[PDB]
Amino acid sequence: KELLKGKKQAAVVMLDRIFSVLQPWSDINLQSF
Repeated sequence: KELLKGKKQAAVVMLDRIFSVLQPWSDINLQSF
């Protein structure tokens, strides 16, 4: 269950990372998203 919680934490850090990718608004940024 601890590995699942670590996977969830890595998932939400990855989601925050791709939200930081979409922080500047451009076509290349959304294509990379």
